[PDB]
Amino acid sequence: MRFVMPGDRIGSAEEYVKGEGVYEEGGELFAAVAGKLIIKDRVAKVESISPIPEIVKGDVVLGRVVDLRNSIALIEVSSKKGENRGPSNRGIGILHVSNVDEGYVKEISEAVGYLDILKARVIGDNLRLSTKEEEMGVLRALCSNCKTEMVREGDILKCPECGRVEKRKISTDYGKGEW
Amino acid sequence: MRFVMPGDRIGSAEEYVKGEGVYEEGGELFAAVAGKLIIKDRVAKVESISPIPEIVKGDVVLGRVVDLRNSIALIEVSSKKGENRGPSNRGIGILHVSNVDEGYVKEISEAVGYLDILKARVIGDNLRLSTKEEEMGVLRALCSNCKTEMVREGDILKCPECGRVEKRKISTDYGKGEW
Amino acid sequence: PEKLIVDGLRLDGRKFDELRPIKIEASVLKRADGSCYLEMGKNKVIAAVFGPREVHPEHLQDPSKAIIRYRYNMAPFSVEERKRPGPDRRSIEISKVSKEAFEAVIMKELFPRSAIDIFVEVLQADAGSRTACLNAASVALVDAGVPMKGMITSVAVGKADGQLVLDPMKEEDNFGEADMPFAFLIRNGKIESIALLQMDGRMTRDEVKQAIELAKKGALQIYEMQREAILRRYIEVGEEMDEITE
Amino acid sequence: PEKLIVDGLRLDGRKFDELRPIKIEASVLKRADGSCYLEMGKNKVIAAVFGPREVHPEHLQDPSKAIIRYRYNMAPFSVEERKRPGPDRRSIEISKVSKEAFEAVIMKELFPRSAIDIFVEVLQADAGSRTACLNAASVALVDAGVPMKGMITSVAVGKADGQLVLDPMKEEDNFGEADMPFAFLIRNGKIESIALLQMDGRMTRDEVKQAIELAKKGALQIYEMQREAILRRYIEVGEEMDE
Amino acid sequence: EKPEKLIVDGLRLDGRKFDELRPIKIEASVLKRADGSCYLEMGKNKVIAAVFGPREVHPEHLQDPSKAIIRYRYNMAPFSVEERKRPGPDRRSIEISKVSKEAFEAVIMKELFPRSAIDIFVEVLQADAGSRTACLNAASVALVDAGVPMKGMITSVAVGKADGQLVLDPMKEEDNFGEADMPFAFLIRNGKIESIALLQMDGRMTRDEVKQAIELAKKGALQIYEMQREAILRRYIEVGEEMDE
Amino acid sequence: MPEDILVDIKRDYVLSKLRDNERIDGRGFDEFRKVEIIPNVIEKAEGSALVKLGDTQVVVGVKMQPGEPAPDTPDRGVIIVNAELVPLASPTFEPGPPDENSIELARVVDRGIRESEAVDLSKLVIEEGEKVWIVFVDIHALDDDGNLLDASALAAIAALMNTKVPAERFDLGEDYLLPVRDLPVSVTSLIVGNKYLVDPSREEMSVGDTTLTITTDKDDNVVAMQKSGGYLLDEKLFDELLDVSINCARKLREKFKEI
Amino acid sequence: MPEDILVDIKRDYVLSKLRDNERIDGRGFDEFRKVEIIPNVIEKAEGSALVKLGDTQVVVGVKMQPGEPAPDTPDRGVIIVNAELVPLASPTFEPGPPDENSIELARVVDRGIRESEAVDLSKLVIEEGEKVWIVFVDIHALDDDGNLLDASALAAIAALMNTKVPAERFDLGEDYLLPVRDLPVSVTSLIVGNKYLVDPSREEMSVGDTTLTITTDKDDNVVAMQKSGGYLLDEKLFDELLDVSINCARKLREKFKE
Amino acid sequence: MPEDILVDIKRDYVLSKLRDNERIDGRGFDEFRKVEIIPNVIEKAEGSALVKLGDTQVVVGVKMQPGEPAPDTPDRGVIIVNAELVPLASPTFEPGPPDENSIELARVVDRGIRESEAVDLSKLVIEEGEKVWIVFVDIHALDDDGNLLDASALAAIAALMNTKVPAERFDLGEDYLLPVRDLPVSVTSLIVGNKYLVDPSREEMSVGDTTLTITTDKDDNVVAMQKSGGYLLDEKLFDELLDVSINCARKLREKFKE
RNA sequence: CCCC
RNA sequence: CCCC
RNA sequence: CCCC
Ligand SMILES: [Zn+2]
Ligand SMILES: [Zn+2]
Repeated sequence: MRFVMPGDRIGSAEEYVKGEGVYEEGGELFAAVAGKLIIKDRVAKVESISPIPEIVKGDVVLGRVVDLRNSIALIEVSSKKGENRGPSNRGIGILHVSNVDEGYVKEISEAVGYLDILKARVIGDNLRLSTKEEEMGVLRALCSNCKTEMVREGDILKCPECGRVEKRKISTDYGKGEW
Repeated sequence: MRFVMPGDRIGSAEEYVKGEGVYEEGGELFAAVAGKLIIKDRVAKVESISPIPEIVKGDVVLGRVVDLRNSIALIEVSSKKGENRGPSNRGIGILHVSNVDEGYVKEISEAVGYLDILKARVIGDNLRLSTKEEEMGVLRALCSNCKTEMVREGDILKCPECGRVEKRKISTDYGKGEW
Repeated sequence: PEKLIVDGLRLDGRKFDELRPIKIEASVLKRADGSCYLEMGKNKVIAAVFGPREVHPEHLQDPSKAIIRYRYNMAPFSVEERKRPGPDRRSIEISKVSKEAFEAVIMKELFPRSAIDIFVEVLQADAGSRTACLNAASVALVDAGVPMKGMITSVAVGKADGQLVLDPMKEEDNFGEADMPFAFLIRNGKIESIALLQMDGRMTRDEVKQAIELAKKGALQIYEMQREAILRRYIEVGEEMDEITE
Repeated sequence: PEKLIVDGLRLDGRKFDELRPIKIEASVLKRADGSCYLEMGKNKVIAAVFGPREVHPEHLQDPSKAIIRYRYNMAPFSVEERKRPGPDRRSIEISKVSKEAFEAVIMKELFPRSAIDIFVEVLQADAGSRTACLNAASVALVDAGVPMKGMITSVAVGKADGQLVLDPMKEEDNFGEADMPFAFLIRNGKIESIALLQMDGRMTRDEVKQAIELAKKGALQIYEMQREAILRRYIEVGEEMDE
Repeated sequence: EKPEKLIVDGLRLDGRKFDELRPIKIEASVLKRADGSCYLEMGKNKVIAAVFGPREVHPEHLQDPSKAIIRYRYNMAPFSVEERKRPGPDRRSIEISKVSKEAFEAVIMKELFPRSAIDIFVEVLQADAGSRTACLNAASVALVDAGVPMKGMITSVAVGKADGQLVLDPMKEEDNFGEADMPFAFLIRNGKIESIALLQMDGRMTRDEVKQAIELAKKGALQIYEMQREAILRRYIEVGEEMDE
Repeated sequence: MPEDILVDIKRDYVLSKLRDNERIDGRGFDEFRKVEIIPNVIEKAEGSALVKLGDTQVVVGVKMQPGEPAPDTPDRGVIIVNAELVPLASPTFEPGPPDENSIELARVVDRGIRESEAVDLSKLVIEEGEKVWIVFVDIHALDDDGNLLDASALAAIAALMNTKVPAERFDLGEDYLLPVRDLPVSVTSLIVGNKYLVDPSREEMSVGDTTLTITTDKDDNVVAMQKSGGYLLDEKLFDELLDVSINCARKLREKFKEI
Repeated sequence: MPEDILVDIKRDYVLSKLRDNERIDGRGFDEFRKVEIIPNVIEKAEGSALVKLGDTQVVVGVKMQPGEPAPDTPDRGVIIVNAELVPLASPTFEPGPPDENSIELARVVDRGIRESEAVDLSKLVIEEGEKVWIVFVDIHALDDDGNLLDASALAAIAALMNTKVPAERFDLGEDYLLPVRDLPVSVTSLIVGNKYLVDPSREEMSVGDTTLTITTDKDDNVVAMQKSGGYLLDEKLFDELLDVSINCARKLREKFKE
Repeated sequence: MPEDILVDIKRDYVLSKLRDNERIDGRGFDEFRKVEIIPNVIEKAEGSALVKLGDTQVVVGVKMQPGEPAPDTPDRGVIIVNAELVPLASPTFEPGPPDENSIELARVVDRGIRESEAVDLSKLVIEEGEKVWIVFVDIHALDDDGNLLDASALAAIAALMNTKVPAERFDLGEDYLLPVRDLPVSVTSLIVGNKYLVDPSREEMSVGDTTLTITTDKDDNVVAMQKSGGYLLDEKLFDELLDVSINCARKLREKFKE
């Protein structure tokens, strides 16, 4: 039975190499979390019976645009796709214009609006983001005028109530309510 | 009787053009406030029985200076000459060195001060301010050291308590209590 | 306590569909942006509106729309046996529902990161003051020229001796079978939708539906007085404009 | 009330070193990061853990590690004479002390500028609730997967008619001559450090060193029941996946 | 129980004359942790005052760009009065604290420390007539001991009214059955009363009596002040004696 | 605030299905979730009930004890409903005195109980002048997954219905069961635009806090109603949801026979 | 501090006016604004009154009811004075529990009443050391244009002078007027420098919260005074203001000749 | 943070000396600093006592008065024990009570008194089931240089011993010395690594609020203990520290009775 | 508590 | 207060 | 309440 409680002794340090779920103290390795201890190539990890997600290069991510400076959208990265448990390393990340789309884009405000909710892939550390893929994009936007939720029509977004129209970098999953 | 109450039907949105005091909905136009319905040139508006001023270009405004940079002076705008009502669009307008006295100036320090009270003219939105006018400028300044209200002395300001004199872009209404 | 209706009349002599005497005066306070004094039966209420004004804590603002606060409060002397100052369960609650009445109707979109503060104090209270406070507050907001889809009007229906009666009085709340405060949105001189709706009591599903009917007829009468209050206010500001010229 | 020990078995029949009937269940709450329902004799408890969550509005956040909050609330119906909802002094008190336990054990250095929040309700209270509450919260902590050094397990050693007892019941508290809540860090199947220590009654030097010993018995006993429960939970996440 | 008599044979229930202060003691710099402190007995009153600052200020929305902010909490420990009193703020203490603050607001040179808070805590260990005056006297000593720049000192006494005569620095029985209680506090600049900083009153007093009391007060103020000067001299000697160890 | 983001999206999805005439779990718009009603959860307490409504679960316990009547109303027992939506019953609860939502929740449960005359207040009197019974109903959320209100009115009336008066031990006689003569039930609905969702769940609430609650007695009388949230209620909609709700209330009452 | 850019200017004006020895409205330096004293405005109250002091408005309501006397004084019975400065008047009025001002205001008013011995407590005694009348004075500001204090004081006495005891209601005998033996009045001046302004505007109040308040009885005896705000008071100037205030109080008192 | 910076360096120092098995003041690891107990510092107070302990100092005053016992015991009087860690004693300390630490120190101290049965609540029985002597005991910290806790325990047992029951003033008989049986004494030690300390000092506290506290009665029984802070207590230490404590509590009880 |  |  |  590979099962371990936090505090269970996995072994000595020189013996095994500390991995996820494991801590050392006095040269011994220990299980920090309950779960299935696994060992491979001298590396001892513990699959947690309740993992705390960590965001990393590669991941998909949900966020809100909290502040648009120039050439730069600051997104508030909230959830890491595929895990419901709120991540440990969430907070601000950066959506730089180069990454906003594969084409060429100027004036980032024409892709990503204040308070937009979006869907992005993490391409660098410090939560740096990419929107270039088709999947990635703005998931929901409010009318920049009357603050009503914008409905997707075509390649552009329209406000029903007010009829206005705004151009954005639009995830396929816009309005779907999924990501 | 031109008097209307909020909720009163004015006409079809096809017919007239929403002006100040009217909202559109369901294809109709309605009074948003109480007051005098006026329709000049297809355009319907209501004159509020208690208007809420809004700062635009051309408006003479008053404010305190909350932060100095090098090229720019940040002024917390607060009131619009004409009404006593707080304006809806209140906040931080901007004072650029060039817009000050129709003549060279190295630093806005030379013109404005921290916690100074100003009397500007709106040059553009986001409250882009000017003070080139004789009417415009500082209305009440505190001594850099000692911090007592300084009294005007011809073309310069000096505090009584301390004696130190400072030079700023002075409004012809400085000290008058008016503006 | 014997009977509340006898020979078709209530203890104060009104018929089942008759309002209590109402007085409404707008623009009564000098420091508020809008206000209204209001008498309804033996109710004496005064409303003040403030705003749109800046809002702190900077966290409690809404990036996109105005926030709305509404404090309803009874002055110690307003009741028959002095009332401690300060909130109670009943006040937290009334303040809540009464706010939400107005959240529905004020055009908060127009004033982002702002507050519109409504204060309402009952000076002398009889039955139906929540009702009185709502009406006074509406007049106040219009007088402050804060934008609204329409008017809020409010009347309560009750039940005595198995009869539905409009605008219940004190003996009728205390010894009746139902107490049901409404408030309607008014647009085009017509009732459009319900803005406030509470009931306590025992009514048949039929009586509920019949009650909404009585409340409406009454609410339209009250709305005509609210209008007249502002109509006066309007005549008066123009009259003052004509005085400066004099 | 006349006498606590007759024949050498307490008023409810237990030994001197016999725990009461315990019952422990992980993951009882949908909207929580970890949870645990447990009972110790007549105590009915439930702990919930939320976190690591962003800590607000701001400023109270520690930049190098994580902060631990712990609110111990007894519900009105939990006691004989209906308590009045709101923090007793006893409450603010028990909360500081219970929170201090987990500060020793949680690995907060792993989660800077964050909160790990612990709330525990007592639905039914008996002698020992404070001790049932820690055990519960400890299970919720593991359930929630917050990295720890080991487990926290807690027992009350009392003393009746001159003799020590394990997990005192009411009457023994109301007419006993001691009441001493422990709580140990269990690491590697064994008791290591003391995490929580509170005595108040009359006890000799030599009674106290004994009592410590009587306690770390109840503890390995309970710890095992705690393992059994986090194991049952283990099978379940495992069954839900395997589906 | 009430003396009913108060003034007798020209002398009061404790034997003082109409213009004689009760015995005053005044130690400077007794607290080690505060920036400046002062123990001070006044008749049966025993009070202690600490001072802290100028220092940084949270929230900071409460901080003032151009000058320091001042805070003063006047606090009567439970065992200080006759019938043990609930700890913490009553409306009387809140009022006293507002007015006591304002006295020093007049004198402290707030402008030297923008964005800061000088804070003053005054603790009543044992209560008796005019303790708000003990406290005020004690704070000014603490202020000075703390070296907070000031326009001049602050000193205070109450004038009472017993059996028709104005009395100085009233004691309990004459404050409870007397006909008036009137605390003053003065700015003392250049060894002379110069301004009034604090002025309250209550009871029936004639116009002519008010002005008389003001004279009566100042005379007490100057007498007290002298003791304050001496309290500080002692300090002056100590910090010197420390160097010089 | 980052919590808001997960919810705004869930909102978009709930509104998507609504647009296609569906609820995200396949329920009818007039359909409650699975109701469990377990009495006697709390020994020491005189009455108690655990209720499960979907994944939302609540306890209520009833404690009674002798006390002084109201000076204006003697001859009547006293019932005092209170609720705690504690930290742990939600990621979004902060500790302290009842917020305004913890308050209206209790005032509603109390309203139904009182306006229906559910308990016979008169038979709770001990000494006509200043000794009378004091019924404490205390609601305590444990798991909040939408519609704690209906769950609470349901457990409340369930707990009272398993209440034993603690006569002896107060020296007032022998222990009997409390005379419950009615069965308040409340049906709450999430109004959205011009449609309604009877018995909303936490997920559905993402749409907004805009509800209607109707409470009835055992004879299908309307006994308490409460619109709540910032919205305009359509009269046609109100009229139609009146009938659906009274009806729903009949079915929940049927779960109280329990054979 | 955004609501005080406008204030700071008005302060200048008031000040540039004072320098010319002039108030913003033409008043003399000892001239109260117009005054209205309306009694009986709240019927379901035992006594009540509404005072207008310029555009300043305050209403006071009185309520009486049986109670236990002070443990100390088993004779006479009690007067409690409370004040709500609720957000109704002034945006600077925040909601909630008493602020130092609502308190100071109540305590000052309470004082002038208490100390002037204007209401015979020993009168409203029911059962020696058992049952006694408790008199609640509740002050409720409406429109604040300066001097809420003086107005409340004016209103509180008018309220009390028009109070009927609730005897019948309490099976205690027929109802009767509350015995009022005095007439406390109080005059608040705004001290600015070495000059005073009697009965300040809210506008004038822009200069600073620095005042002196003097309160006299029937016979011109000073019965309560209060310096407030952080300023230093010139004894020279206090001496005039005393004389001026006892005077002002007198003129004010001959308003109550209804 | 930002006082949290100066303290951190001091911390380095204290540890650096513990690395050398010596302290900052050359004190020994089982040694309290200068003690001093002054009874009768507050007259007008049935009891009082002031304890300086190094630079720490605290006053404690006992008050007494007629009252009702709790539903349970009709057979005895009662003892309440509150404290205040005013800002007098430190910058940090909150103004308004009761903060949590306040709550703590009070209770620890109440435990020892109530647990030593060091007062005969049976002898404070006015009349059974209705009236009994209610003994207040309020701790008021004056200066905080560390271990206000121990200080407060001492000062409270000094004060209670020197307490005169105000029987006369209340019409119950001739005043008497308060019947005090036992004499509880608390020893707080500060823990870091395997090493205990003193009687800790504020400078030593810089290391962290990780302490142990054991309270003994006259006969050397333990009547109360209290681990406290966020640390793991090695059982071996506790063992020693149980002995070392019991002995420190006797050196003090002599410093008590002279 | 409930109503006012 | 103290306990729970 | 007021007072201390
Ligand atoms: Zn739009
Ligand atoms: Zn200067």
